[PDB]
Amino acid sequence: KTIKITQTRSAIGRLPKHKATLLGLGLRRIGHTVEREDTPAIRGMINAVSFMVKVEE
Amino acid sequence: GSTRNGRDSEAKRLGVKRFGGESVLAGSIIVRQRGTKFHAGANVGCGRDHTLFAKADGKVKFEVKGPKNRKFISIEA
RNA sequence: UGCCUGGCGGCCGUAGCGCGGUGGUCCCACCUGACCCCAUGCCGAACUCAGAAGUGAAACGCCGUAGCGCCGAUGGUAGUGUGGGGUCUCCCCAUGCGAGAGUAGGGAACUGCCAGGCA
RNA sequence: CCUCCUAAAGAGUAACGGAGGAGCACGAAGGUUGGCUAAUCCUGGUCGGACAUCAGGAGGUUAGUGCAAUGGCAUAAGCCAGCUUGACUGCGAGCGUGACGGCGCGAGCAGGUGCGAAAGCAGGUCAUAGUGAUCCGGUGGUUCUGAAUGGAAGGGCCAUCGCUCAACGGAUAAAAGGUACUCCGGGGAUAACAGGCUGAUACCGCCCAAGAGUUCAUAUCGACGGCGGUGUUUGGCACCUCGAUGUCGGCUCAUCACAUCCUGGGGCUGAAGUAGGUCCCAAGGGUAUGGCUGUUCGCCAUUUAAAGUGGUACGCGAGCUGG
RNA sequence: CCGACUUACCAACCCGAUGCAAACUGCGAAUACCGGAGAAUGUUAUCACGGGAGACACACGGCGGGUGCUAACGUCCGUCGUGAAGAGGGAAACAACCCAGACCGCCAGCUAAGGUCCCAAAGUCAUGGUUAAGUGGGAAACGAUGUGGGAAGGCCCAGACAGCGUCGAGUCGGCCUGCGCGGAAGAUGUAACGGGGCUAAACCAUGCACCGAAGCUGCGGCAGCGACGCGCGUUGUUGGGUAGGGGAGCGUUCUGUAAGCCUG
RNA sequence: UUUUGUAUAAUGGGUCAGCGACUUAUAUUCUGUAGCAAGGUUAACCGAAUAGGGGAGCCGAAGGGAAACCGAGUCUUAACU
Ligand SMILES: C=C[C@]1(C)C[C@@H](OC(=O)CS[C@H]2C[C@H]3CC[C@@H](C2)N3C)[C@]2(C)[C@H](C)CC[C@]3(CCC(=O)[C@H]32)[C@@H](C)[C@@H]1O
Ligand SMILES: [K+]
Ligand SMILES: [K+]
Ligand SMILES: [K+]
Ligand SMILES: [K+]
Ligand SMILES: [K+]
Ligand SMILES: [K+]
Ligand SMILES: [K+]
Ligand SMILES: [K+]
Ligand SMILES: [K+]
Ligand SMILES: [K+]
Ligand SMILES: [K+]
Ligand SMILES: [K+]
Ligand SMILES: [K+]
Ligand SMILES: [K+]
Ligand SMILES: [K+]
Ligand SMILES: [K+]
Ligand SMILES: [K+]
Ligand SMILES: [K+]
Ligand SMILES: [K+]
Ligand SMILES: [K+]
Ligand SMILES: [K+]
Ligand SMILES: [K+]
Ligand SMILES: [K+]
Ligand SMILES: [Mg+2]
Ligand SMILES: [Mg+2]
Ligand SMILES: [Mg+2]
Ligand SMILES: [Mg+2]
Ligand SMILES: [Mg+2]
Ligand SMILES: [Mg+2]
Ligand SMILES: [Mg+2]
Ligand SMILES: [Mg+2]
Ligand SMILES: [Mg+2]
Ligand SMILES: [Mg+2]
Ligand SMILES: [Mg+2]
Ligand SMILES: [Mg+2]
Ligand SMILES: [Mg+2]
Ligand SMILES: [Mg+2]
Ligand SMILES: [Mg+2]
Ligand SMILES: [Mg+2]
Ligand SMILES: [Mg+2]
Ligand SMILES: [Mg+2]
Ligand SMILES: [Mg+2]
Ligand SMILES: [Mg+2]
Ligand SMILES: [Mg+2]
Ligand SMILES: [Mg+2]
Ligand SMILES: [Mg+2]
Ligand SMILES: [Mg+2]
Ligand SMILES: [Mg+2]
Ligand SMILES: [Mg+2]
Ligand SMILES: [Mg+2]
Ligand SMILES: [Mg+2]
Ligand SMILES: [Mg+2]
Ligand SMILES: [Mg+2]
Ligand SMILES: [Mg+2]
Ligand SMILES: [Mg+2]
Ligand SMILES: [Mg+2]
Ligand SMILES: [Mg+2]
Ligand SMILES: [Mg+2]
Ligand SMILES: [Mg+2]
Ligand SMILES: [Mg+2]
Ligand SMILES: [Mg+2]
Ligand SMILES: [Mg+2]
Ligand SMILES: [Mg+2]
Ligand SMILES: [Mg+2]
Ligand SMILES: [Mg+2]
Ligand SMILES: [Mg+2]
Ligand SMILES: [Mg+2]
Ligand SMILES: [Mg+2]
Ligand SMILES: [Mg+2]
Ligand SMILES: [Mg+2]
Ligand SMILES: [Mg+2]
Ligand SMILES: [Mg+2]
Ligand SMILES: [Mg+2]
Ligand SMILES: [Mg+2]
Ligand SMILES: [Mg+2]
Ligand SMILES: [Mg+2]
Ligand SMILES: [Mg+2]
Ligand SMILES: [Mg+2]
Ligand SMILES: [Mg+2]
Ligand SMILES: [Mg+2]
Ligand SMILES: [Mg+2]
Ligand SMILES: [Mg+2]
Ligand SMILES: [Mg+2]
Ligand SMILES: [Mg+2]
Repeated sequence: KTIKITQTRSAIGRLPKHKATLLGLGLRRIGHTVEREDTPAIRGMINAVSFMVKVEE
Repeated sequence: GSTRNGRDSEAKRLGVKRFGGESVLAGSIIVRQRGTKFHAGANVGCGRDHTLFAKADGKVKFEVKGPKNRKFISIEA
């Protein structure tokens, strides 16, 4: 299974760790949708920045 | 007016240098301490300032042991 | 194979105390003496040696017993990472983590190697 | 320089933050072997008492540690004794900690040593303070160098000595003040004025009601305490201005606020009247002259219905004065 | 020489209860940090060495603190964010707050924070409540039959409660809670919603629309970096910037090329 | 311009025109580029000679050690695992 992840809020003013997570997901801007493998590692990244991404699953 | 305080010594950078499961070379300092907060276990020496150091290459292992439940550091070689 | 005893470990209080038993064949202990070996800042008390008449009195081991020590959920509470909010000296909400204390309760350790006594 | 806390459970972390220590000591107080175990109290006991030493028990480190604090410490690192010099020389895998100079920890190797029957342990001390770079020079060792050559001098190398260089990374071997006679470069990085932020303080309200008030808390007053408001004194801060924001007081001219001095309206009164007290409403207008002093203020004299309190760059020097 | 009753009595230890601590800890998180392993993703984001710097006045905001009065747009640390060096939208206006990172063009579209009665773009939107104070749109202890909601009582047609046995229906005051009220005085001028105005155009709850940025998308264009192919195409991605580093150019005077070339 | 921060009521400029501030020499290091390459290059000077001559020198191909000295080693140490 793959999950679609869309960035919904700006990275401006976010914690360095949250910016590192968006980079880890490969999200580049607001509205950018990426397709990633549904793994616990990817899900933990989503969880860490869940306030600024939406998962279509 | 004036105060009788205003002194402190340099911080000594004590504490754990190599944590559990870390691979060390022989001679590597594992902990700097005042007295034996940690005790030397297997393949660990205790220096004159109570520095625990590896006497063998291997992995750091912290263990609670003995009738006083004291913390020992060993090297699993 | 069981029971007892000694030695050496694991473990480090669910394992320690107390309190009530209980054991001398063997083992252990006290014990018996000391020109000796060795010993006492004095003393054979200890340490040490030569012993085996006596006693389990003490100690020691074993057994029983919650008055303690100890262990200890569940639930709740406190705190707190992230995001958000308020009346912002302090709090609250979403989500994740979640004590300490206390409560119910547990609890009179368990276990390896070797040696010896007995059955 | 050391220890603790601040320091946000790795390290580190500031303040003229909160507390203390060091500038050594020790040939044993170091090494090792063997041994040992504390404070404190109870009971009994010549002198002997609260406390000496002795005996037993309780207790279990609440002691001890050469010296601060912290962390350690019973296998003691604490206490005693024997023998001793490892408080060794050359090195050093590896690691810690520093911007660096440095500082620290270190098994193991070589030589030679001590203690132990032996395993072993010992390169100072329970650990963390007890310190000073370089230059210059001194002393001992070492033919490394040796200005024609042999020497020597001097230099090097190894060991070691000389700093409260304490402003302790140490300008010089060697150093105090005055300036209102002043001067330059700069700063609103930084004070004095005014503004600002703040409101401890100040001033003004209010809450509670001990009590005073013959009796009676609340006419009037309001102990112990509590909560605000103003920007309003004394301050705090250092944000604006140092390529200039003229300053106390007076004079002239003001203007606003109302927490009202007078006059106006009113409630309560411990308001008979007169005249007060207190609170509420009210900002229309009004609201002394002199003596002294630079004064503002104040005191004093004598007025007045009253001689209000504040804000306005402590209103007003491109309006005056200049005490 | 002693003793014995005795206390407004003051009382250690011990025992049981109750709190408090930056320099207390028989406990102890979250986080953070160190190490190991594994994916995905990321323009190597890492480390070393070398050329060139600049900088060593920071500010505010959040969180944890010292100091100060849990005063200051105060001061001193830690840590994150933004400003610095960052435009755009919101907060009336407002470096540092909220949203969001401006390569260029567009008289397209969707959104963010924040908004939708008029100024002024969009709901005089829907449903259910609350408030009557212009509360909203400044202020505490404390005061009060304001008013809404909830749970539970006392007493009551064996006549309660109030007024005068009578009288025929409820009454009484604590509790918890929502929203209001007083407390509430300042200086040029309303002047404490930005204004108008508002009884919703306030507040609470729910829902769906829409507006809204230089964010995102669309269309056209330019450039950097990197791939994958053959300096070209295709494709990914990037292009806010002070100090400052790196790269590439324009133009000016003069020398050669030039006794050439242009020019009465 | 200076700053944490300036519409700032901080600084500077009345305006225009012209002039007005990272240079030059030598040394040294790094980068680029060109020549030659275990070599490279000459200085003064000679030469009318941008030529040619001039290799005095300089840098490099070896280091270690204070040095004597040894040398792909050397120093350290009596000697190095
Ligand atoms: C020269 C400055 C003056 C005229 C006066 C000044 O007062 C002082 O500075 C007191 S020191 C005194 C000033 C003059 C000049 C020398 C001597 C010393 N004296 C005659 C004074 C009152 C303040 C204290 C400082 C700020 C000032 C502006 C506003 C103000 O009140 C002034 C400055 C900016 C002003 O230009
Ligand atoms: K280490
Ligand atoms: K000794
Ligand atoms: K040796
Ligand atoms: K100094
Ligand atoms: K002088
Ligand atoms: K008041
Ligand atoms: K009265
Ligand atoms: K000034
Ligand atoms: K006035
Ligand atoms: K009156
Ligand atoms: K008036
Ligand atoms: K002034
Ligand atoms: K004057
Ligand atoms: K003026
Ligand atoms: K004049
Ligand atoms: K901060
Ligand atoms: K930024
Ligand atoms: K209003
Ligand atoms: K300035
Ligand atoms: K000025
Ligand atoms: K150069
Ligand atoms: K070159
Ligand atoms: K070598
Ligand atoms: Mg310290
Ligand atoms: Mg132990
Ligand atoms: Mg005996
Ligand atoms: Mg017995
Ligand atoms: Mg628990
Ligand atoms: Mg028992
Ligand atoms: Mg720490
Ligand atoms: Mg931390
Ligand atoms: Mg720091
Ligand atoms: Mg000793
Ligand atoms: Mg000692
Ligand atoms: Mg010591
Ligand atoms: Mg000299
Ligand atoms: Mg000679
Ligand atoms: Mg000579
Ligand atoms: Mg100094
Ligand atoms: Mg001057
Ligand atoms: Mg300033
Ligand atoms: Mg001032
Ligand atoms: Mg002031
Ligand atoms: Mg400051
Ligand atoms: Mg000013
Ligand atoms: Mg000026
Ligand atoms: Mg009034
Ligand atoms: Mg009027
Ligand atoms: Mg009139
Ligand atoms: Mg007068
Ligand atoms: Mg004035
Ligand atoms: Mg006045
Ligand atoms: Mg004049
Ligand atoms: Mg004037
Ligand atoms: Mg005068
Ligand atoms: Mg500086
Ligand atoms: Mg600084
Ligand atoms: Mg700072
Ligand atoms: Mg704070
Ligand atoms: Mg500040
Ligand atoms: Mg503050
Ligand atoms: Mg700057
Ligand atoms: Mg901006
Ligand atoms: Mg803006
Ligand atoms: Mg605007
Ligand atoms: Mg839309
Ligand atoms: Mg409209
Ligand atoms: Mg409607
Ligand atoms: Mg209002
Ligand atoms: Mg109110
Ligand atoms: Mg007015
Ligand atoms: Mg747009
Ligand atoms: Mg864009
Ligand atoms: Mg951009
Ligand atoms: Mg750019
Ligand atoms: Mg020409
Ligand atoms: Mg300034
Ligand atoms: Mg501005
Ligand atoms: Mg200004
Ligand atoms: Mg100006
Ligand atoms: Mg102006
Ligand atoms: Mg200036
Ligand atoms: Mg000017
Ligand atoms: Mg050489």
